[PDB]
Amino acid sequence: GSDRSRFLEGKRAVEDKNIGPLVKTIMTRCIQCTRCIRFASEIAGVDDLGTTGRGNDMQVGTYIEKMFMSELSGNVIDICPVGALTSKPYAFTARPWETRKTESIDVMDAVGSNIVVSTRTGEVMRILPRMHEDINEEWISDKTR
Amino acid sequence: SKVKQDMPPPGGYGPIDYKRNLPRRGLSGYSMFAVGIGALIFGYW
Amino acid sequence: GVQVSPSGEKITHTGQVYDEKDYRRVRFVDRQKEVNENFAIDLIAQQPVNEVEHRIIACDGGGGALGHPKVYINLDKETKTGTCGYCGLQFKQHHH
Amino acid sequence: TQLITVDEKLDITTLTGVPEEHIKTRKVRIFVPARNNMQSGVNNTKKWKMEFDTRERWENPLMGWASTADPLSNMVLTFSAKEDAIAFAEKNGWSYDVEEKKVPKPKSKSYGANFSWNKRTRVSTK
Amino acid sequence: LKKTTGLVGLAVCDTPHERLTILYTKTLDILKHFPKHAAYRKYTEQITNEKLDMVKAEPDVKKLEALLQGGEVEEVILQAEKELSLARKMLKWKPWEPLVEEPPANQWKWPI
Amino acid sequence: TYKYVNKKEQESEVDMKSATDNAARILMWTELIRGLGMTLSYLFREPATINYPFEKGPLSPRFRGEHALRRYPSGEERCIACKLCEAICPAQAITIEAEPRADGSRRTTRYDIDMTKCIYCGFCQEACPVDAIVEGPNFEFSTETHEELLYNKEKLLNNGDKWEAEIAANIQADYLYR
Amino acid sequence: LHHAVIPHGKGGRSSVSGVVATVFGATGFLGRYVVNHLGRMGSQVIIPYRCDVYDIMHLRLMGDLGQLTFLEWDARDKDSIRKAVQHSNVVINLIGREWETRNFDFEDVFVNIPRAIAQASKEAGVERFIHVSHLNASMKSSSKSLRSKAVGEKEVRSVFPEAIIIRPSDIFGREDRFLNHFANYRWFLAVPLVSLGFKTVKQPVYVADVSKGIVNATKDPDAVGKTFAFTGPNRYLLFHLVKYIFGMTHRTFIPYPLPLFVYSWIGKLFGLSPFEPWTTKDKVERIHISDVMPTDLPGLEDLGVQPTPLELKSIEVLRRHRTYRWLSSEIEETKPAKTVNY
Amino acid sequence: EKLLNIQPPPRAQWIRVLFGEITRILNHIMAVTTHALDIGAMTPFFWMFEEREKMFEFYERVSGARMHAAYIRPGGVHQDLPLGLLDDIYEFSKNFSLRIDEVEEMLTNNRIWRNRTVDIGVVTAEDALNYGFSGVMLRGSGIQWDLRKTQPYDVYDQVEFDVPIGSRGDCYDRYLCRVEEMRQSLRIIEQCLNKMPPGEIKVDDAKVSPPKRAEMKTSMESLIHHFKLYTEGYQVPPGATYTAIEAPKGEFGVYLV
Amino acid sequence: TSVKPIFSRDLNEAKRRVRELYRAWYREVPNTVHLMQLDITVKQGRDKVREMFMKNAHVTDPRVVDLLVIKGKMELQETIKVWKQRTHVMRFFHETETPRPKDFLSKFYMGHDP
Amino acid sequence: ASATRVIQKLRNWASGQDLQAKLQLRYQEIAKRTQPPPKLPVGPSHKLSNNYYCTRDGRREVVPPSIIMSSQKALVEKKAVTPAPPMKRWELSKDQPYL
Amino acid sequence: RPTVRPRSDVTHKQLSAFGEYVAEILPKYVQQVQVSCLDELEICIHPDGVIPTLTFLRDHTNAQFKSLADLTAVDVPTRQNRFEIVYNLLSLRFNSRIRVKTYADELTPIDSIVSVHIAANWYEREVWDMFGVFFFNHPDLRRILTDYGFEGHPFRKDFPLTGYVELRYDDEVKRVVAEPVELAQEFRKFDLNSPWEAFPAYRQPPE
Ligand SMILES: NC(=O)C1=CN([C@@H]2O[C@H](COP(=O)(O)OP(=O)(O)OC[C@H]3O[C@@H](n4cnc5c(N)ncnc54)[C@H](OP(=O)(O)O)[C@@H]3O)[C@@H](O)[C@H]2O)C=CC1
Ligand code: SF4
Ligand code: SF4
Ligand code: SF4
Ligand code: SF4
Ligand SMILES: [K+]
Ligand SMILES: [Zn+2]
Repeated sequence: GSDRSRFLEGKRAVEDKNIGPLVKTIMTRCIQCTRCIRFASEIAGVDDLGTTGRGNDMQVGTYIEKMFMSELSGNVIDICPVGALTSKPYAFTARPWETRKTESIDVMDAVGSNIVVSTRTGEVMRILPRMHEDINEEWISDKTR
Repeated sequence: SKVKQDMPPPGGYGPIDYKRNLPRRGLSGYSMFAVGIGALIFGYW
Repeated sequence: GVQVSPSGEKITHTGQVYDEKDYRRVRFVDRQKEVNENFAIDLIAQQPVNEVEHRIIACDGGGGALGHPKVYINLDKETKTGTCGYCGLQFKQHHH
Repeated sequence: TQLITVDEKLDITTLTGVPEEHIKTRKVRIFVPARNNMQSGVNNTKKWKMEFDTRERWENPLMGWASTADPLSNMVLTFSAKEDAIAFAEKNGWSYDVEEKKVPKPKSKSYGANFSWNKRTRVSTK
Repeated sequence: LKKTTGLVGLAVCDTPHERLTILYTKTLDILKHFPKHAAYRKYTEQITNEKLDMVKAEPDVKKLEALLQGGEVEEVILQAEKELSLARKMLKWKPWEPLVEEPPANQWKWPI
Repeated sequence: TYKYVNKKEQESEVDMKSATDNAARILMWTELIRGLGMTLSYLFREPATINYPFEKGPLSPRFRGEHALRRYPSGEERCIACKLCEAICPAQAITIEAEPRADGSRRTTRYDIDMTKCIYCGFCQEACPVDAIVEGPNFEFSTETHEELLYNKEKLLNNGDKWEAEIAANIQADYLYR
Repeated sequence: LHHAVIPHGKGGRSSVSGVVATVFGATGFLGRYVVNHLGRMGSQVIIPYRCDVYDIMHLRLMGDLGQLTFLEWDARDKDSIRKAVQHSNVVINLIGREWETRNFDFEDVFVNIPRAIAQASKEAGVERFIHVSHLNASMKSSSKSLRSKAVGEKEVRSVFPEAIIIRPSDIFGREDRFLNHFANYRWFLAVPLVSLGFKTVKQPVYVADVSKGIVNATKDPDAVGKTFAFTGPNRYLLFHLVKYIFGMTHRTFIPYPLPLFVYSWIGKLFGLSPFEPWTTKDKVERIHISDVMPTDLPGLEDLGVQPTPLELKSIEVLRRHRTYRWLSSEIEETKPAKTVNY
Repeated sequence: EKLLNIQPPPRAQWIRVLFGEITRILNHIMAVTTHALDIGAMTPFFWMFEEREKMFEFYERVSGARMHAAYIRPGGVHQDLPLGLLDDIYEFSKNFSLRIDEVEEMLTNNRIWRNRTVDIGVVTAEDALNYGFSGVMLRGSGIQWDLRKTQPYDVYDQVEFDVPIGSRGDCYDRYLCRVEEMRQSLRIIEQCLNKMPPGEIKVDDAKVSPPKRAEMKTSMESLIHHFKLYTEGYQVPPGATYTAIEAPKGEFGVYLV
Repeated sequence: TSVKPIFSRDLNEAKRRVRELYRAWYREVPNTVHLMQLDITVKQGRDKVREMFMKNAHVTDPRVVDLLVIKGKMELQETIKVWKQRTHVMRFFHETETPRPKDFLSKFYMGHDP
Repeated sequence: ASATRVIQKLRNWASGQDLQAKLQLRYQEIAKRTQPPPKLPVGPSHKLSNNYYCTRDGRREVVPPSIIMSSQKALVEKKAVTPAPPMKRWELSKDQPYL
Repeated sequence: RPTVRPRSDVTHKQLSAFGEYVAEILPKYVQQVQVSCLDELEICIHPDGVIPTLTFLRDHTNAQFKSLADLTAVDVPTRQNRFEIVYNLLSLRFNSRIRVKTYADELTPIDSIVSVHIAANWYEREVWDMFGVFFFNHPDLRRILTDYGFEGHPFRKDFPLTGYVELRYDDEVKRVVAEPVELAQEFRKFDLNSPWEAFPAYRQPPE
């Protein structure tokens, strides 16, 4: 991108949702990329997310007060490029430059999915998925996350 | 609101001496030797 | 508001008090454990809610560049006031 | 006249000055680091990292900081090739575990599958 | 006629035309022992021949220094005798030979 | 261009008057008497010494002193636990452990600055996006133990509450340059 | 165990060993070595002091960033003792004097203060109490200090029934009052020994050995009420010991038989001093009291400490007292003293 | 900057030259006065250290610190000058040559100082070149070399000054060279004060220099670049350079890879 | 296979250089103990020299043996001068630190270290 | 500045130079400590138009160094050259040669 | 463009011509000649030709580089010869700078150039002290910057930032003693690498 902004107007703002105790939604910073919608339709297959409205007012989420709680539901936190869908337990605790990454495997599931444990100062801060095309591809489940 | 910034005066700053400046003073050698010899002769007498 | 542990020492705004059997109170023996009396959570709880007219309100910290980055808060929910993320200021749409 | 035959394994651990504990009782890991799943960029892959096994990081009694006892904790070493990393580990005398590079599989991508006539790939939302 | 060179440790060195002449002729005579295909021989013969030509052309010290552009004429003399020493050392060596050994493939690759 | 510092142009020959002048310079110690006069003039000048604890040395509003954590005029802490001051800290002197507060705001639980490790460079105060961490004008905070210079969040907030009447005025006088 | 007392961390000087300990004689001579070992292994050391902060300045290092907490105390202030011992797993008692002052005598120093410290430790519920008595401080001894240490040993046993009681011999080391005392005998004409230094057997013990024994006692699963005898590996006659000391000093050696009656008179004359006395009657009595054979008591060997011999760790003490002529002499220039068995 | 292929703005370059000559005066004051202190005279040390205190006050006004003023940066200059700084620099520099004259009169013609420094530590020009001195010993031995004249970097190519040249290669000639370099630094300071240009303070590239704080708090790209420059920093394209600057003590070089 | 030597063609003259260095250290130990006021004896220092040679005595590469000889000569040179102090020459003995035990029971009782 | 005329005359004569003109204590000629607020200018590339970053991206103008010869890539009458033209001799200063 | 440096293609061409000159004068040793876009000439040679290359550049008439500016080493521990020894040379006569590179490993020394430049004495002492690169025929080659009893070469990539030992005063032995290092803070490494490439001009071909 460029190094400056020519935007001299007021920015839009979108009211937040209450999608669950795992995914915190600050939807003001969503860029309307429909990645969560495509994931929840194809991989998770719940068909609960979508776009309501038109134009600059187009919003992502559920039209109703819906509790989006399935297994494999932190992967929207993974695939959301902006911080619109963040992890509620991993709320404000660490930063990626802080976190040391150890590549390990998963228990409490006999799939044995590959994960990365993000620790910091001798304390486990986050569990991210790894990439193994023969076990878990790019994502993990909610219990292991 | 015009641009305000640390700038020199429009005519520029004044002259600044930078060369070595020594006063170049003192009596001549003949005068100092003469007054020393005169003090010597007066004291001897 | 500062509180006092049953051990006796004060409790900080992030409550971290040493236990009864914790040895790390000799560092306070013959000295003091200083706690900032002005708890920011209480100080921002006692701030009034700003009544504004528009659906979207812009927040600084109170100065053009002395405040925080200028954000926008959407006051569409009538049930709850919109709080700016940097300060703790709350805004409510004056819908009358 | 200037070439001699040496059939050793190029051991320099007596010259490196490392204590024998951090030579013998140490396990290095050779690996292409995994892609950070929070981002789609892949530039942090494609270089072979050598790291050490993590030791104890305990809590400082005074301040609560993370205290450590081993010096080879932040010892990320970068290599352009797996064989180069193996040779460096063997030369310094560390036991190594090397794991293969996990390239993503090439995938068939077609935009027209989202509007299929009979297959299940037809989406319900753009 | 020159009183000082201005550089400490550099002597005044009167009659510099004869000294430059004998240094350049010695450099040429020792360059005659190099192989004909030696690029060092070819280039050093060019340099020494043109400097000897201008030292024969110009009889005045100041104008000769202006033509040579190697600082003072005593600096030129010192450079000439150092070139003679290099010619002897490069006769002892044999730098015109092919490359002794190819480097490894990633030896000069940056960044890694 | 260039100039000589000790080279002389030609010579002034030998003359009886010049020889007598040089002889008087050597025998009568004229340059030594001149140096005596110079330091005598310095004796009769006025000294530049200030009475220290009563007359302090001059400073500037940009001065980097003791660290402090500031607050909004509402009383809310300015810091939002974003950690980029410790990211830019060239001495790794800051530790910014954090968690959501009871009201859900993004605040810090541990904000430690090791003043024995800090190099007093102001990178934290020029990196902070909300003007939370500042380097106020306090420099007379020398302690008798090493531990008292290991600041925590309570100490930094106390310094911010103590020096806010001066830090705010300095930032007011300075913020248009930065 | 409470979570902050778990011994996590390799080695020492930056780790936690869970040996939170209040050391009461830390400002003296054995106390500096005990505090050094505790701070080296990495431990919370509470030092109550009554001397100047300048006099405790040498203890301000050898601890890592708040692992050493200094606090004032008074020997007549039960509140000060209680606030010293109220956060401590282990209390180590090293209070002692070689003389009697106007305020504190031998009975108070070796009985009343250890009893008060043990009582406060018991009421605060500390886990271990190590108390340093003396070897051959049994009972009915010729000197008042040894009888007082025996009575205080009984009092500490009565109040704190599981107190470890460590009885070292005459401890030698740097800035001691045994080797330096015998080396400072050179400032007079001769060496006034009782019965020419014969029929008096000593086995001095090293400071590092005693401090290592104390640290191993405060970490040891055993020693929950036991009495240890900390002695050196070799027993020497007093004459041979003083002759070895003056041989290592390279000064001279002229002994002199002096009866104990007039030697106690001279000791009282020297002890009549408002400052720290050079010697006293109790000091010469403890000098001429022979050490007992440690038969059934455990010691450094089963506390895990190898007793370093005086012939090994003697040059680091007596090299000060040499002149310039003999300053650069090694161990082999002095023949070792004859070791008796008896 | 050479690795990044960017140039600081002209106002930043002129400020960098002005404070370069200020550092040169500071360093030559320190060198001459501490050399005289080691020889045995301390009054020039006290006088020129009062002057050095004034220049440290200039540093404390232009930045935070008196000494370790992290001010000159790859993005030109961190912050602009406060409004009275140029006038106060002029007021210092118009009186400064008198102080150099006082020290010059105290030391230069003094026969004790001459006996202590003349024909002491004589370095020939060829030996200085072979030993790689390269800073002040070259021009003390007579070698006409100064990086500000031969390989100019900032606006030194458009300031005017002279390079003092020794002729005996001894301590006295080096002392004279340092005093004359102080005088020429005063000359360059006058030229910089006259020709300070009205521009911006840092290179207007937000991917290298941090933006202004107002723009950071009001703009999205500015906040993103502020965040990334103060967490990760700018990526320098790969390559190696050797950059040499005529520091007051000599050729100060950085080999950056 | 086919490397360039630095001083020694094979292991024999490398061992010869090792013996020369050991002779020099063995001769220098008494002078070091006399000059620097060391607490140790002459026997202890020579045993320490033998211990260092033994802990380096498992390498069969002539270049590595030559480099060890060179570094030993440098250390011997700064011990011949008093560039090394009492602290520097007593750092070889590790008189302060407690050695970590070699048994699994002790290494299990304290620390999670192999 | 607050010195008598006799002391000023003594100082000037003893120093050999006029001291009241250039005395090293600052009294009133310095700037006021309280200054009016500034208004710093914006530099170039604040143009809001014709200001694409790809046209002023100096950081990505850097290219890898050009190989003149290589023992691998190349696998390999004319005049002798110099790294640069020889440096012209410095001119003596005209305001003060001091030679 | 006020934010981009000028190029000076004239001095780039001059340095290219001189690189051709040196490469054809010394084909026995020169392995690579490159000129950067910053107009700096680098000549990468075989380690056997350090003495002839440095002597030619010290006193050749057209190449008078009589002043040695810098002598350093760069540890790249992924190539076979892990040390790149770099000489930065200054020509006062022609007002130029050249860079000469050679390579070494832990067991392959390089001939010292003290006979060519005397500053190379201390510079090669520093290189040996910080990287363990031995230098043949060096007078009094020894440590110059490390502690007297220091073990290991700390500027290597595999050496830790904090080292292996630390010093403290011990009152029992009354000395300054060395212990294994135990940090109370544990220096936090930061992964400050963007997963997006910044310079497409340096994009390496895939393996
Ligand atoms: N040292 C030896 O040779 C032997 C010693 N012991 C015993 O071991 C113990 C420790 O030995 P050591 O180091 O030599 O003793 P010290 O002479 O060094 O004194 C020990 C400590 O006792 C403190 N102390 C003494 N009197 C009082 C008092 N009235 N009130 C408060 N504190 C007091 C001193 O504090 P301050 O400095 O403030 O006065 C000092 O810190 C003693 O009990 C001693 O009797 C046993 C056998 C041999
Ligand atoms: S993945 Fe994130 S940015 Fe994309 S549409 Fe969903 S919430 Fe918005
Ligand atoms: S970090 Fe990314 S998602 Fe978060 S506010 Fe900034 S640009 Fe938006
Ligand atoms: S002033 Fe600099 S060193 Fe100190 S805390 Fe701030 S960023 Fe860190
Ligand atoms: S002090 Fe400022 S920069 Fe540091 S974490 Fe808080 S808000 Fe961020
Ligand atoms: K996300
Ligand atoms: Zn706000």
